[PDB]
Amino acid sequence: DDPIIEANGTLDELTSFIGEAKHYVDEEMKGILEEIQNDIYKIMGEIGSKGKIEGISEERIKWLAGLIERYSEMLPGGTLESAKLDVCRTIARRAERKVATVLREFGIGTLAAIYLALLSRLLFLLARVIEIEKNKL
Amino acid sequence: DDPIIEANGTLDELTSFIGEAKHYVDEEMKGILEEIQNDIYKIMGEIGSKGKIEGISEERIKWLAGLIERYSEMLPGGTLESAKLDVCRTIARRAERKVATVLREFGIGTLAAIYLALLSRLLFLLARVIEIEKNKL
Amino acid sequence: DDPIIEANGTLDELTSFIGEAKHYVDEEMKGILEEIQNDIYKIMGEIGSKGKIEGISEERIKWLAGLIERYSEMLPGGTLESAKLDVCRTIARRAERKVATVLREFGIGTLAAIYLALLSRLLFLLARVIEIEKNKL
Amino acid sequence: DDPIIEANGTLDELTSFIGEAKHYVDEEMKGILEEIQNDIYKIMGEIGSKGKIEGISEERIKWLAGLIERYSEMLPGGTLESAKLDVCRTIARRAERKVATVLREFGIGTLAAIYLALLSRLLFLLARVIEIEKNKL
Amino acid sequence: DDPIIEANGTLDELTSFIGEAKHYVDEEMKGILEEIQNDIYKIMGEIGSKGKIEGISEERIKWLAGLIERYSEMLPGGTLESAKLDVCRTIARRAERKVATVLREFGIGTLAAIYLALLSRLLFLLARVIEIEKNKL
Amino acid sequence: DDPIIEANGTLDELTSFIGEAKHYVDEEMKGILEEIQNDIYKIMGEIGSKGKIEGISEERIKWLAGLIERYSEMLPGGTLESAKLDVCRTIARRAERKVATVLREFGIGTLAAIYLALLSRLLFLLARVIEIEKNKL
Amino acid sequence: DDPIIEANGTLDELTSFIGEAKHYVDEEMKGILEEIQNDIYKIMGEIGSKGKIEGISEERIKWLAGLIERYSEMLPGGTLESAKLDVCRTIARRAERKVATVLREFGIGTLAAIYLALLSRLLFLLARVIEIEKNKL
Amino acid sequence: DDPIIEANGTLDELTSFIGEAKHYVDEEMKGILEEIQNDIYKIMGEIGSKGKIEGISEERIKWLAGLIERYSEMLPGGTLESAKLDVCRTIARRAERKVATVLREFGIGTLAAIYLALLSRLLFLLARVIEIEKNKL
Amino acid sequence: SPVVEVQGTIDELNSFIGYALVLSRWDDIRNDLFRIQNDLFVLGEDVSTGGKGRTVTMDMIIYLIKRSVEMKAEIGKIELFVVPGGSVESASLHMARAVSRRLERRIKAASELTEINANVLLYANMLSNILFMHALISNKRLNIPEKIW
Amino acid sequence: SPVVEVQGTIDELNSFIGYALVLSRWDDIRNDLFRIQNDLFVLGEDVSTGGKGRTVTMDMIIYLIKRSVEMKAEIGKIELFVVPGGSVESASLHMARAVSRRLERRIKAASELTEINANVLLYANMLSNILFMHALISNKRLNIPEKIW
Amino acid sequence: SPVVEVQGTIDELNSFIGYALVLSRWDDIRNDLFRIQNDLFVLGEDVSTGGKGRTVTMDMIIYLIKRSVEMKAEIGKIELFVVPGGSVESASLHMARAVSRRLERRIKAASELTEINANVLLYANMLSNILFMHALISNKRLNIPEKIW
Amino acid sequence: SPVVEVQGTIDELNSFIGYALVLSRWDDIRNDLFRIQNDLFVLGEDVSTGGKGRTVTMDMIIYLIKRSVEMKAEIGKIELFVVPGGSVESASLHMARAVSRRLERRIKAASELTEINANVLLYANMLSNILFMHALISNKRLNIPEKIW
Amino acid sequence: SPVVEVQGTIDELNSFIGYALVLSRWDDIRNDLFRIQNDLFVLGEDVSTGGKGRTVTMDMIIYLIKRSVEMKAEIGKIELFVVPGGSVESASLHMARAVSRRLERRIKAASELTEINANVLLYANMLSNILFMHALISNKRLNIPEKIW
Amino acid sequence: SPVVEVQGTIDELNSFIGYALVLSRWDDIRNDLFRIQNDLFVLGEDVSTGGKGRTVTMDMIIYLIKRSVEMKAEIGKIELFVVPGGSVESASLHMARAVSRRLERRIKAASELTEINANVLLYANMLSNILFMHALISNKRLNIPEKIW
Repeated sequence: DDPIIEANGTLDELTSFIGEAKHYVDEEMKGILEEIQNDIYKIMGEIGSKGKIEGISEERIKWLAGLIERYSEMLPGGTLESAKLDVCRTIARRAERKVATVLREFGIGTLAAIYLALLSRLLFLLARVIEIEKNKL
Repeated sequence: DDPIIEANGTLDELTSFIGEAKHYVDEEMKGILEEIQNDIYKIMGEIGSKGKIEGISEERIKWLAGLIERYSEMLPGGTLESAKLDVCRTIARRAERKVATVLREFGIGTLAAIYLALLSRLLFLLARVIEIEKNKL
Repeated sequence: DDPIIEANGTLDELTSFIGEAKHYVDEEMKGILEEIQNDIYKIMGEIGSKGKIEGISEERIKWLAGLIERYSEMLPGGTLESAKLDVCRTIARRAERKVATVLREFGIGTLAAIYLALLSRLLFLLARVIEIEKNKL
Repeated sequence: DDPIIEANGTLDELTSFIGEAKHYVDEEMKGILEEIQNDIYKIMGEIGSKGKIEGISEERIKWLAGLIERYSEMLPGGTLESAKLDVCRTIARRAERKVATVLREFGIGTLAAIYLALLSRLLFLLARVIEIEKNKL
Repeated sequence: DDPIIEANGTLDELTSFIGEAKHYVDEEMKGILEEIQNDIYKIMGEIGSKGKIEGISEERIKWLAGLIERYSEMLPGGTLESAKLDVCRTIARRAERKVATVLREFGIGTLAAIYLALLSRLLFLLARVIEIEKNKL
Repeated sequence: DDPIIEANGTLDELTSFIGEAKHYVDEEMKGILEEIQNDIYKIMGEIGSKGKIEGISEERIKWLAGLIERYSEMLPGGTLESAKLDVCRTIARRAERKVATVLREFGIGTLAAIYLALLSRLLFLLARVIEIEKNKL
Repeated sequence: DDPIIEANGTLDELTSFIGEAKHYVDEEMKGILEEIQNDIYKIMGEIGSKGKIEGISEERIKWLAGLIERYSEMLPGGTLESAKLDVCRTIARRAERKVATVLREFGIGTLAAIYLALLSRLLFLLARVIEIEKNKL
Repeated sequence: DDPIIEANGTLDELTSFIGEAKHYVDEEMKGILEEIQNDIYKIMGEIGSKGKIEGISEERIKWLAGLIERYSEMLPGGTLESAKLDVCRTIARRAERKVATVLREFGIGTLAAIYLALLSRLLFLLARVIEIEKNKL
Repeated sequence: SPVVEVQGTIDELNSFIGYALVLSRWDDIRNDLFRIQNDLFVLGEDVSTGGKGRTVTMDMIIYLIKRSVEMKAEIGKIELFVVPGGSVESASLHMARAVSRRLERRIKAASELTEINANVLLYANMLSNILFMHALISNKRLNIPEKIW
Repeated sequence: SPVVEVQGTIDELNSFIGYALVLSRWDDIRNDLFRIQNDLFVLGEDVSTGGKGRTVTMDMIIYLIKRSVEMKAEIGKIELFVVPGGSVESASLHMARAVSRRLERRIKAASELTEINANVLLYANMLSNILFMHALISNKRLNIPEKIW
Repeated sequence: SPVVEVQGTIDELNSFIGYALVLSRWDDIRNDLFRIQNDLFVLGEDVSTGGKGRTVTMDMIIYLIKRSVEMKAEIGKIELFVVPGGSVESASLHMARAVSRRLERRIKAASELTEINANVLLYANMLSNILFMHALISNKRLNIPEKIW
Repeated sequence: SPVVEVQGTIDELNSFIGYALVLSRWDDIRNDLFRIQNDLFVLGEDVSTGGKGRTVTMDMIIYLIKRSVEMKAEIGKIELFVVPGGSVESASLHMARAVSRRLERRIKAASELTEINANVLLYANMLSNILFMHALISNKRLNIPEKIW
Repeated sequence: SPVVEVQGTIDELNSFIGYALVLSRWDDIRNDLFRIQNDLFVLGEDVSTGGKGRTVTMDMIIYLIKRSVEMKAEIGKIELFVVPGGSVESASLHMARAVSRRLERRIKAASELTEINANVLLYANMLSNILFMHALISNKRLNIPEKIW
Repeated sequence: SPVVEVQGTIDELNSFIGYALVLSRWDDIRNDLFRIQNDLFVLGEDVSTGGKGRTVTMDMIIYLIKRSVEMKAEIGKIELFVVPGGSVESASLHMARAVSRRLERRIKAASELTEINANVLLYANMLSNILFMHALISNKRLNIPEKIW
């Protein structure tokens, strides 16, 4: 049960840090961050439930990819805002591993894993985008 | 010795995050948070000492319960302040487990465990209370 | 599960042989034999159920003792009737062991065991009683 | 070799008890019972032979099902005759298990198993049918 | 102790079934069957006693052979009487094995084994003899 | 690595003995023997290389079969020449085994094995052919 | 089966080398060498057959001893002829061991072993005899 | 003791084949080959003796190197003579390994190993030299 | 992954049945294949649930026996060692028969490591037997003779 | 033979894909099956080489997800427990889907004995899922209703 | 169940061969597939009997080699990494090739636990190789180019 | 060397029987010893062949019992603990009796390691018993009293 | 069968003693052999009963020593390595001596697995020694010289 | 007690040889038995000393073979399965033959636990063979026919 506990608890950490981070971004990035706090919920719901509860959709992950595609066109923490999301990126990375450790151990959480890995690459993009936006000013 | 190290180190993390969080709350909540930084000290003192050093009192835990009772009457992070304490709540939860892992392993830290579990439920309450207080405005 | 299966199956054998034997005795002994086919049912009900289902009563076993006491006052098979009940006695003895093998293995079926052991001593008595009754003639 | 020995020996018991039982039934039920003593022979022939010798046919088992279907339309031992076949039913049940114990152990005797299980349900039917036939009188 | 218990208990079964069977034969076969119930007693006496108690004689087994020789000159159960002794034959066969299982395990019961094996071949003969005697009529 | 070393080393022996033997045969048999020294090279090249290096062709083995077919139409050592090739045959046989020991151990050298087995049957043929050719004279 | 394979295969080698060697000796030594190729055949026949097939005679080994006695009266390879038989002697020695390895492993091939050991001492004698015969010239 | 036996026996093979080969070379190469048959003797003397007996000298190995140096200036078996020495080279190679297998196993035979490895490279040279000498003609 | 491999062969076999079905030109065969496809889902619950859930019955198995006999009657004597093939119809079933005997093997393996109902294996064997009947009849109605080894 | 069994199922699955391809009557399906056949060769190097060589990527896996979603949209609601079959097109894919879930199983087994990249199993699962989409759509465009258990 | 799994793959492979046979449009191919189907029965006795019975021979294996060469000649250069497929004819054989390499694997496994003749595995490998020739030629005579990875 | 030691005691015991035979002055004894010598060869095949070959029967054993009884009748009461000896005739048999009980021991040992027929041990025990009768009678007919311990 | 093998050698040795007895022509020897035969029965109870019953004493053993000395005196110097034999009298005892040293061996073996009194082995060794005296004297009184190796 | 049991059978066998010797009426036999008795002492040192001491030679063994042949010649055809016995002379040797094959067994056992020279077992087997010749000839010169089983 340990890998489950780690997984979710570590997921709790991640979504909490986003909830702090969402206070330093524009309405647009807030509305994204608040969307992810949701999918992480569905993620922890699947996981706590060891698979009985349905998790996130495939449509959720296409959504991410869409975002990744959207931002790629335009030292952590060039800004405090930048630092926030970069901090969130490192958490994401560890959640991504602690969830990977869940899968190899049982065989639960495939989409989740994928969802989380795209997500840390997105967090990266966001941090670097505000870096750009404030440096463009 | 590992479970001890984790325990305390993870406790060090918790009390540090409170020390940051106490800067965003009223004098009243600050004075509480500063009280807990103390009991966590006595907690780590007991634990580092593997039991030789006396830890926290039973009176300390009644105090908590009193607070829980006091606030229950009235997505993480509706505010940045809210997010802070909610972040502290997730840390609490992990300290609570890492201290539980100490007890089953040796048979030290019973009050501590209890103290910490009430505490995360309190952290929860506080975060939600400022959420209320700013939303009431 | 094997000791359970043996137990009950072997019990099925016993109650079947009684059902044949009850055809060679007076109404009185028939009405006893038919009573025992019942308690054996409650016995197999307890046992198949591994203990969840209530088995036989203590009052059932006092009843037996009463009978034992009642008949003791007055080579297998002096008669065919005698042989029948003596055959039933050997079955009883093996059921008594196969149920004993259930108890030591789990810790189910204490009254049953007792019920069965008194019963084989009763079967013995009955066989010898008709032996007496026909030899008294 | 033990499970084989049990199997056949226990089968020897079964067919012997039928041979006694067939003396208490009408010509029709006798002619059935004598048919089964045959298929049990082919059963023991397959089994003693560990599979080299061909056993019973699939056509044999359809035959049984036909009988089951035929009789289902119209406490052990309402009669001595009834008791006989019911006694045979308990033997059948144990042969059915001792042959099952042969299969899981080697991978021989699939039709046999099936043949025997239908058979005990038939024995049941027969016993209850004479019960009906004499009670209808 | 198990193989002993089986042995004797299974022997108890055998001698009981004879005691029933002896009711369906002529005085001559009865007087034989009653003789065997005795030697089986001496058999169980040796066995229960694990060898301390003297069992059956060699003279007992010559006696059997004499009988085998005597009857060989002139589907189970051509008659109910026939079925009885054939039923006894299958029991004999299993007692014969359960006693064999005693010997290989300890090194007790050599004559017994021999006595029992000749005996089942005799039971066979008897059953077939009444079959002959009633069919000769 | 041992089975490889044996294999090749033992192959080195074989091709050396051919190289001696090829001095006692006609130009035709020499030109064959020199062809085989080649395929044995490709054989040892594959084997030393544990499979990385390509070995002999399938076309090589058809060639052998063709030869076998060709000579079959027309005590070791009727001649010294005969003895030579027969000596080569025994070496072939051992190379054939030492290469077989390579395959079962890894799963390398299937054609080789085949090539070598046909080859020893060919060596046999050749020895017996010169035996014939000199005896025909 | 390995020690058998080695044994015979190694024996195949030995008799092949004799077959080459027999071409360099007088008619007398040839007729001996051809006799031994035979007894080696009977040797491999026994051995391949793991003992079922009869091997060599005791009379065969007396024959050897006779020869040893016969020649003892009158650096390998003083001549090429000498070298041949000395080469055969080393093979003999290894066959002698590989057959010894067969015996200790199973308990087959006692005369063979003996036959082979006398034989290598004979091979030695022969080589040294032609050495003498050509040096006497 | 096995690796010793192999070693020496395999060494016996080698020196025997030289003794045959020395018959096909000039006086000069004969006188070398006869020198090596000696050092191989001292080699087997050391080895059979498991180290107690002194083996070959360091001066012996310089001698080899001198020869290697001497000949390097100017498919197995361009000649039968060539084939001989090349055959000896493959034997050398296996003796070289079987002696290596002695050393790693005990810690005996260091110079020997070295002596043998230089020797197979020399055998190679010699074979190729007569190839040259006859082809130069 | 005890019963896991078992389930995955059920799903595997099941797909094969529905291929041979869509090829068959006869209604009794297609019906049969379909009853089976369904009973495979049952069989697959019996194993996934340890029997707690829906269970393979005797009638399920009885039904299969009823059909084999009815077809043995149409065929007649079955010489042994039939080289699989003949038609696409008959061939496709020999494929499915094979995966069925594989399934058996996979059930054998699981029982010795986790509790399985007998009816599971009993049904599993009768299914292989009956798929053999199918291939046969198929060639028969197509007037295609089997080759015997 | 750790990864050996794995490779041999890749080669096995791969052949099945190219059978279902040659049966499909639709271009987006055939394209898909072909991209996969290729990615199976990659997947097969990732495992044979321990990752040292060519490797399964995220975009490889992302691509598969992009397509499933696009097809889930055409289908709509997927009631659970689909009896495999319907058409030869749809049937052939259910066969390939099956071997794909077998493949998954075989990758599971290898990881616990030799190092494997996650993307290998992640791709492997998405492939089974997507082969299910294929079968479905096939019957849809053929106007063939799935039977549900 | 040592050789048991082996037998069951023989029966499995055998059914596949007779499917690809019934699809092939060429006589030398169909003949070949049939000789094999037969030799599989032999191969299956060699293993079931421990060799005591009928045995795989060299000529059996020689025959297979004779045919591969004759076909390598018609094809020519075989570029490596052929994406399986092309036609139904060629596809069906790639399926059978696959089960053949599976068979090999299953023989490998058995040998290390029970005695098996080498010829069994030697035949088994040549069979996989030759099924590859078949697929190829099939596309060739159909004028269908293989895709290479 | 499981049954090996067993065989070697049979050959051992057998030689002893034929020594006591050549010493006995009575025909029923010598006959007996000879029947046994023969039955030892049977007994020795039963064990060497695992029973596949000639087998020890009941009549073989029955015969031995028939004779013991007939001699128990001539002797009468056998007080227990007979110091072996008395005459050369009686002594030689006590030697053979001993090797017979050794044989028993050696059969006991083998059974627990390789399959043996019961009749083998049953015959083996009756033989020891009967050799005791022989020694006794021998002294009896010689009018030689046994010493009792 | 710990002590079982031990008992069976006692019975074995015992029979041999009573053979050599019946051959001896001297009264002190025959007496001796008989005391022993008896003491073997004691020895055999000591072991069968774990000592609970009758037990081997010191005087039993002392007696044996008393006799050896008395005979060493008659013989004189015993050169070592006596080839056993000389007369039937002396030969028969060398046989019994041998089984006695075998007995010793069998007691050695038992002690290391079940408790045995020392006196058992002490008596057992003195008995072998004394049987050697017997053979010797026998040839002496027969004026038969031993051969020495 | 590795070689200990071995030595004790040598001493055992040795005593038996010297009994059969003292019974034989022929000089070549008695001579033989005596050479052996001696060679047994050698054999017994070879084993006790690990070979360091006196050793069994080839001529020792050669001698035995020389004699068997010379006697096989006098006898002629030896039908197999000779019931041991015939005369006291022949019987006594069958006893000694037996202990010789026992000895073999005991040497077999030791080798697998401690180093033994082969010549030890080679001599040991030839000795059993030759004791068989002796028994035979004995009955021959006594004009006593062997019984065959």
